[PDB]
Amino acid sequence: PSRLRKTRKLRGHVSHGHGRIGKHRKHPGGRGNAGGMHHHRINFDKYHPGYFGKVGMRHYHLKRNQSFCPTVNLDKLWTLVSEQTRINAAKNKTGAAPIIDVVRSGYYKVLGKGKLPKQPVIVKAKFFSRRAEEKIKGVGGACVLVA
Amino acid sequence: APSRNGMILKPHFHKDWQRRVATWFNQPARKIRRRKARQAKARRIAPRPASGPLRPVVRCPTVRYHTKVRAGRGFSLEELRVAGIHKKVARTIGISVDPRRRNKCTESLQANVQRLKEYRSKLILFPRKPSAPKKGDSSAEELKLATQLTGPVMPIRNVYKREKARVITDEEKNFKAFASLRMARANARLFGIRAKRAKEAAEQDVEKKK
RNA sequence: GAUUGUUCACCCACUAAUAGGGAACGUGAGCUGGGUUUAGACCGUCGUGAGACAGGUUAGUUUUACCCUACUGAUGAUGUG
RNA sequence: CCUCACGAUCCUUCUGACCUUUUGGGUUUUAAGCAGGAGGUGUCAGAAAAGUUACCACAGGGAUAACUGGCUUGUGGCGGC
RNA sequence: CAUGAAUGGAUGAACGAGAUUCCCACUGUCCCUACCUACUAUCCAGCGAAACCACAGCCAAGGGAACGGGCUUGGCGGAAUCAGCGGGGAAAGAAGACCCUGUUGAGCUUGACUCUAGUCUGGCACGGUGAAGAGACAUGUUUUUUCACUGACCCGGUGAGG
RNA sequence: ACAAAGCAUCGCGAAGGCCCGCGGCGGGUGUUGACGCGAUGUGAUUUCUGCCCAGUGCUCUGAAUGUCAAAGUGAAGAAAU
RNA sequence: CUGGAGCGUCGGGCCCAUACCCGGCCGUCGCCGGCAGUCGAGAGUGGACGGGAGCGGCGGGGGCGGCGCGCGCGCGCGCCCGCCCCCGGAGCCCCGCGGACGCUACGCCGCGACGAGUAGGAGGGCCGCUGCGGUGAGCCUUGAAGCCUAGGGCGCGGGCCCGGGUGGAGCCGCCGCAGGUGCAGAUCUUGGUGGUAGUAGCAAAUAUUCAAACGAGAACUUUGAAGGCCGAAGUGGAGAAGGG
RNA sequence: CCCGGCUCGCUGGCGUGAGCCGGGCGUGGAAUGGAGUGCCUAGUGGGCCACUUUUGGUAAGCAGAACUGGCGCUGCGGGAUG
RNA sequence: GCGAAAGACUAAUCGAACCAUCUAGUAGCUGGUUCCCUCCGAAGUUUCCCUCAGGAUAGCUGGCGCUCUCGCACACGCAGU
RNA sequence: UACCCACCCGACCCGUCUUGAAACACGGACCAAGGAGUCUAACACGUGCGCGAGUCGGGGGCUCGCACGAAAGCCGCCGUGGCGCAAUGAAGGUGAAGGCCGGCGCGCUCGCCGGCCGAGGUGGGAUCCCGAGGCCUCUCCAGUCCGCCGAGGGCGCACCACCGGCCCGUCUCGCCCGCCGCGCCGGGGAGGUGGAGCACGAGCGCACGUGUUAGGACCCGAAAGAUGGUGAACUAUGCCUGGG
RNA sequence: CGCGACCUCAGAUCAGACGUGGCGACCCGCUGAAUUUAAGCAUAUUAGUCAGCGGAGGAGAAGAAACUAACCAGGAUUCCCUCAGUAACGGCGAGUGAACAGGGAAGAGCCCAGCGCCGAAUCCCCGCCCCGCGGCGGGGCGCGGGACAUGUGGCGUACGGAAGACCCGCUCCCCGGCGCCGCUCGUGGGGGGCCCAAGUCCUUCUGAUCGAGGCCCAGCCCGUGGACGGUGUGAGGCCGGUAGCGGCCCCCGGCGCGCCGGGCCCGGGUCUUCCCGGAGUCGGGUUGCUUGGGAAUGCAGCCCAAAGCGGGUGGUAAACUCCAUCUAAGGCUAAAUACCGGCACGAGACCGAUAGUCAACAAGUACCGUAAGGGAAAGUUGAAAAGAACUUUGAAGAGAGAGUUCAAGAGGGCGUGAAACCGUUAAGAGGUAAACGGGUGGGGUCCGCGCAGUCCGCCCGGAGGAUUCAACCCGGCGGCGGGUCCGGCCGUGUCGGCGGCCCGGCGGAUCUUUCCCGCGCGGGGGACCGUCCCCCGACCGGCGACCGGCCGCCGCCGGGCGCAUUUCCA
Ligand SMILES: [Mg+2]
Ligand SMILES: [Mg+2]
Ligand SMILES: [Mg+2]
Ligand SMILES: [Mg+2]
Ligand SMILES: [Mg+2]
Ligand SMILES: [Mg+2]
Ligand SMILES: [Mg+2]
Ligand SMILES: [Mg+2]
Ligand SMILES: [Mg+2]
Ligand SMILES: [Mg+2]
Ligand SMILES: [Mg+2]
Ligand SMILES: [Mg+2]
Ligand SMILES: [Mg+2]
Ligand SMILES: [Mg+2]
Ligand SMILES: [Mg+2]
Ligand SMILES: [Mg+2]
Ligand SMILES: [Mg+2]
Ligand SMILES: [Mg+2]
Ligand SMILES: [Mg+2]
Ligand SMILES: [Mg+2]
Ligand SMILES: [Mg+2]
Ligand SMILES: [Mg+2]
Ligand SMILES: [Mg+2]
Ligand SMILES: [Mg+2]
Ligand SMILES: [Mg+2]
Ligand SMILES: [Mg+2]
Ligand SMILES: [Mg+2]
Ligand SMILES: [Mg+2]
Ligand SMILES: [Mg+2]
Ligand SMILES: [Mg+2]
Ligand SMILES: [Mg+2]
Ligand SMILES: [Mg+2]
Ligand SMILES: [Mg+2]
Ligand SMILES: [Mg+2]
Ligand SMILES: [Mg+2]
Ligand SMILES: [Mg+2]
Ligand SMILES: [Mg+2]
Ligand SMILES: [Mg+2]
Ligand SMILES: [Mg+2]
Ligand SMILES: [Mg+2]
Ligand SMILES: [Mg+2]
Ligand SMILES: [Mg+2]
Ligand SMILES: [Mg+2]
Ligand SMILES: [Mg+2]
Ligand SMILES: [Mg+2]
Ligand SMILES: [Mg+2]
Ligand SMILES: [Mg+2]
Ligand SMILES: [Mg+2]
Ligand SMILES: [Mg+2]
Ligand SMILES: [Mg+2]
Ligand SMILES: [Mg+2]
Ligand SMILES: [Mg+2]
Ligand SMILES: [Mg+2]
Ligand SMILES: [Mg+2]
Ligand SMILES: [Mg+2]
Ligand SMILES: [Mg+2]
Ligand SMILES: [Mg+2]
Ligand SMILES: [Mg+2]
Ligand SMILES: [Mg+2]
Ligand SMILES: [Mg+2]
Ligand SMILES: [Mg+2]
Ligand SMILES: [Mg+2]
Ligand SMILES: [Mg+2]
Ligand SMILES: [Mg+2]
Ligand SMILES: [Mg+2]
Repeated sequence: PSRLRKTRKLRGHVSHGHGRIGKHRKHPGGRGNAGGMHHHRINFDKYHPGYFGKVGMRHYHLKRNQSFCPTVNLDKLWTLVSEQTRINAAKNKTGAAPIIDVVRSGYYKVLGKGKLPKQPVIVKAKFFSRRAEEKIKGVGGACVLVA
Repeated sequence: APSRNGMILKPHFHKDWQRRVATWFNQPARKIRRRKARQAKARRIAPRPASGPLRPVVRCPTVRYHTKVRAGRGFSLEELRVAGIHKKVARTIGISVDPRRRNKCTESLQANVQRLKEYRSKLILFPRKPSAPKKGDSSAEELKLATQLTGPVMPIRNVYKREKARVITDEEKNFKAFASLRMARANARLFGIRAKRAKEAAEQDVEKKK
């Protein structure tokens, strides 16, 4: 609101928080992101390094749907499925191992972060990591692919 | 004139946003303009599914989106000769006909056929005249209803089937699922080059012979 | 006084002397406007040219005081019944 | 023998890897990357650039001149030992 | 320094509100001023405006944005005014016309950079008919030189008259 | 100063000079024809008009072995080439 | 101004700043501040509760002393034994049984310390303007806003509050929310008003005078008379365009 | 500081050297005052003057540095005025 | 456009009219910028700049903060010494 | 305190640009009224509130002639997605996990197999816990309760410094390979370095302050440029028709 | 040297139609800058924007793929969210800068040409009648015209269609009238007209009340009505109105039965024969503009210019080569969708007459410029003109009385009525221009007082005078506090009941299709865990959550107590 502004406290205050030596003139520097090479250089070079120039390779027309691929970490599969499906098993005595469609919860790829609880699993996913492989194997249980 | 850490910002107001600004103080009166259509259309077509005709189960395209399903435009043609519904009749019976779908699989064909088979069965064909003959459903199955279907006819919900826990045979537990991806992605990589060498090596067996 | 826009000079002449200076380089609502120094023009030179030239030359609008002051005069003024 | 003796982006070329992309697949050209070198900005942190205006204009400027004034006194003039 | 031949050179009768110079006559141009008249100003009746103004308005010197009205010390000051006057208020008029700078212009110029209308030439297109004849390649193709023709195309005249 | 009359060059025989227009088979000179039209230069009369084609222009039935696009034709290739 | 009010070197004595001291008062910062109901002033514990006993004790340093002592333990009373008793009452400087008047817990209180300011920041504004949601059994024809006041006051001050008159219709206080929000300035915009000032000025064509009329009123109108001018290339007599 | 012990692919006749574990040991010249560290960020980026040092200049109220001190930015007694 | 030629004139306008719109044109440049009190409180210094009337970043400032110490008989640190 | 007056001391006219203004710099006769940091988008930090590995917001829907309403309520919407929940590589793509123990492979600081523990350590680290010893308590001893002091020792967040580790890129080096297939296939090591990485999380939504831009842009303030139109009533020329 | 068909082409004030201007927000073609931006600058941007120009309608355009895609696929348009400020473009810089997928609003599809089939099955214009006539139409009847064989009708159009054979089942739409029946959502469709509660009750203010108390429940009445405006001040009640499936009367709208006149023999499914795409078009070369499209996204001119298992596309040129996906060269269309112009309304954190639009009024008015164009100022008496009759002074303007008014110190530019500014009355001052700061002093106007300001408040002592008590009990009532948690009710933590569990639900990708219903899936039921309820029993916080008794204390009321008490007064 208007009421809670400095401009209220700057009346009778001649130059208006803006200096009477060098006034508030219109557009001293330039207009917007202007003088990046020349003379505003010191910002752009010290504060946004790697702005000026090309790099890399075009992929031109590009569509993200083509390369949609979310990630999950082992870390939290023992979320995706209702926690009761874990409490059931860890127990049960038959080596059930519940199935986890990392598909069905919304992730085109599973990755090996974190601990995994000592508990056999069947993870059906798309693009598994290596480490995700190893951890699941080394716990017990398996890595099934989906198309 | 930037000062000490921000972003760059290419705000695009160098043109003339000012003239062509649409504010939206229609929004709520529009909400209501709309209400009165939804409303009126229903009272006009009294017994008829308010939402609109029956529309097919259909799979979303691009790779990310795969696992979803939709109300499609309309049921295919191939689909109908199968359900035994004439395409020009369907259009009068509140059955939505796209006639522009390449049907590729028996899975999504019969899935989508079952919707028509379902529809027939729970459809009260309200007869041409009052004193009318065949195919119109009887004065009992007629009195019972005046019922507009509020909401989308036979709504398409993305439903999955649970897989019970298993035993994990020592065979699922051997498959190195990472390795086999890398294999896959290299055989698909080089399938073509590899084929040029069979084509050259088959050339050398004839070129050594001559 | 002759010359000279001239300051500056030089000469004739007189005398007693023909000293030197200042006052916003005393003094444009005092003048004049001769020279500078607009716009028009002309020759010299330079410039390829537009054009340049303390290189010459001729024509080129010179405001306003009634206001306070100073001054010059003019009435007057409180005081002395 | 030490202290100078050279140079971004974008652009161009040459080289390097059985490199990556060239995209609905595949093979060859071709093109784009990636990583090193060269072309070069002499205003050297890097504008692709001739004049004139006394026919002139606007923002400004006592931060920039031409008078007046201050200081200074080289020079000038004047005067001592 | 630094003229000069149609960037014309040299002359010159007449003419020039064109620039100089000298002489006679004349003359309040001057010595050096003087007087007279008309209209004013002036005074009155009537009618009555403007420009400008921070506050204002006597001076010396000091200092002081290095020439102040203010202030310091001095000098001093009697109400309200009239005609004059141009010494002062760097008076007014009029964000200096002189000069510098601006990545502010305009007008003009050319050997500036970048372009343009226009024109010259080549190609392609409407864009054909016939005729000769030649070379080049090859052992038909191409290049086509030249000369006609009139159907497009073009120009000529009339009231489309042989 | 300009013009001026006088002197002087220069292009032009109309599918033209010069010229306009945005465009047409558009228009002015032109109700014209070189004693005319267009383009310049100097500036009455008298006397004269000196040398220089080394620059830049202009121009010339001039060689264009200098180069030079498009298209055109030649070739390799599998095609962009 | 002159054995000086001159100049050297020196005394005492005195004079004065927003400087220092003490005090007064108003700011701010800090105090690991106190103060949301409690003992206690270089604080150096307090309390059960037992067994045993009593004038014991804790029979330690010119330390000058700090940690132990001379207002009591035990005692007066009930009579060697009991007690050593209850604040709804000890009578209270300590009170722990319950707590300011004070405690808007962003209130109030004591210490100290400190408070030159352009640009700028920041904070604080029961400083100010207009709008709305709340709220003030707000105010008001028994007189609102504005306006006016050499009417009493208050704040440091933005302003605020009170005294009267006039005015004639509406207005304000708090808690919130909302602004086109507070002027001396911009050769700022518009409207008004001064000084100048009763000032400049009513100067181009030689020219008026008398009498009467009319009239409230006559230099200015009209009539007469007289003097004058334009002076037929006109101030004479008719037209165009324009004017209407 | 001082003891004990381990590790090494470096270094070397052995040790060094470095790294670690484990133990042993306190006010280390004066004076002053509570220390540490992270964001946002305005104005500013024409300055001027003095002692002393000092460069141009002859000299300047001239031009340009050092060092410090002022004014700007901030009055007051004094410095008659500034 | 028109100029016997002088940048003459195009309806008080000419180195090239007036009217409306684009139009809040742009401006490193003039001017101004509106209520109280309290506290802290500069710089005209750094490197790059088509930079010298301006910017860029060095500083200095405020605010916002936080980590802790302990003046609660029982402190380490820092420093124009 | 205010009005007039009186005195004594003080005393230059504000605003502004300015190294320096009373300026012999500029604005400013006086007065009323108007008048200049605004809105939006985007960032960024600071802060307020909701929920929290989520959280939202629309746009849509369902519920109104609105009086209040163009409100409020509600929706597997609620997530179709943004933001976050992971980076790194130009790209194909890979992707944050280590310790330990035993066993097996010659522990060859190489490979594999079973178990245990799970985000490695050091130094600082508010600091919570333990605490030897005091320090009283009417006597000598006994002793449970109760606090104060407390040398010394333990856990140690947050944060800071360091040492370790893991993902990706790139390099170097060098080992063993699996074998739906053949390796110009895929795969595994050691060391170093680049990374806006992981190493037991902090975002999301919504407020508000500040700031920075984009925006007319704090207001005022040009010489120009462009697009379209109107004019020869003046004058310049040409022509037509009149007059002297 | 004739007449006659046709083809081309004229003329008709021929018969009948129609086109042209305007409006112009929104709509469509094109054209088209420069300020501006880049700290210059031309590249770029402003920006395909303004002007210019052209064109439409109640909306405009587009639209039934030569699309999307790379999926396990979708499926006309437009719009909103979203992608996403992203892919790329750029002195790769200022800027620029889209798209594909999903969700949602809405959602409808269709028609030509050709190939062919069918005695042109067609079409147009006349004349006579029958109905119909305020959007000119049906019905019939006419050797009444004419187009059309260079081609008019039906089917048909690619999603297949035609034609055949036999497989199946069986017959209602359309239009011109002409009636009639149900007025057919704001909660009786549109419009108009007409209509529907309750005080001027008392008293009292006031010029006038609409104001203030009161008035059988905040008073009386009404209240599906208390919005608002009017009404000589603030009024639910006076009046218009308001509310109110309130009423009635016209008209208009739309939909339902009958009659009639006309039109129409219109299905569905199987096996075969054949039949197919729109040319100077695609494409290419080029140039020009555009976007973002790119070694060419779009559009252009010119040049070259196709094919039929082809063509386009399948987003860095190209050859080969493999795969996908449409089908151009013909065409229409609601709906959402846009709306600073119009008509007609509704509202506001708005402005409130130097603001608000230039304009509250003779506003696009007065006036200016020749003209394009420019373009103002200016609201208010009171409630009622009741707006000064009449006497008088004054030539008249003006006054003095008087009169009207609640008020003329509201007088026809009139509410209020500031400051500068000027008008005069009173006081005081006045040679250093005024004006200012500090300090006093004198005087005034006012303001407090005092005709003693002796300021109050306790307590006490004394002396006067007067009511009922206080202290005490007893009856009652009401508090408070205490506890026995005594008894009960309440809830916290624990335990027991496995008791709600099916008479307790909801959540969970938990589990069983041993179940049931409907089509392996969906719905339903049944098992499981996590959650939330009953029974009772036990412990404990026994909690502001009470409620009952017992207690202890306080207060009030009523009794007692008559006076060394306990009050009042001086
Ligand atoms: Mg300030
Ligand atoms: Mg300023
Ligand atoms: Mg729908
Ligand atoms: Mg002389
Ligand atoms: Mg002079
Ligand atoms: Mg003069
Ligand atoms: Mg003079
Ligand atoms: Mg002269
Ligand atoms: Mg001249
Ligand atoms: Mg000459
Ligand atoms: Mg020359
Ligand atoms: Mg050597
Ligand atoms: Mg490709
Ligand atoms: Mg391909
Ligand atoms: Mg000249
Ligand atoms: Mg100067
Ligand atoms: Mg100066
Ligand atoms: Mg001088
Ligand atoms: Mg002067
Ligand atoms: Mg510059
Ligand atoms: Mg220029
Ligand atoms: Mg050139
Ligand atoms: Mg010549
Ligand atoms: Mg010659
Ligand atoms: Mg020559
Ligand atoms: Mg201060
Ligand atoms: Mg407002
Ligand atoms: Mg104001
Ligand atoms: Mg005469
Ligand atoms: Mg006449
Ligand atoms: Mg500056
Ligand atoms: Mg200097
Ligand atoms: Mg000239
Ligand atoms: Mg300046
Ligand atoms: Mg001066
Ligand atoms: Mg100035
Ligand atoms: Mg995003
Ligand atoms: Mg320009
Ligand atoms: Mg039209
Ligand atoms: Mg600029
Ligand atoms: Mg620029
Ligand atoms: Mg420019
Ligand atoms: Mg451009
Ligand atoms: Mg563009
Ligand atoms: Mg663009
Ligand atoms: Mg336009
Ligand atoms: Mg689409
Ligand atoms: Mg009412
Ligand atoms: Mg009313
Ligand atoms: Mg009524
Ligand atoms: Mg095409
Ligand atoms: Mg473009
Ligand atoms: Mg089409
Ligand atoms: Mg269409
Ligand atoms: Mg349409
Ligand atoms: Mg007005
Ligand atoms: Mg107005
Ligand atoms: Mg008025
Ligand atoms: Mg008024
Ligand atoms: Mg009145
Ligand atoms: Mg009145
Ligand atoms: Mg009124
Ligand atoms: Mg009045
Ligand atoms: Mg007065
Ligand atoms: Mg008097």
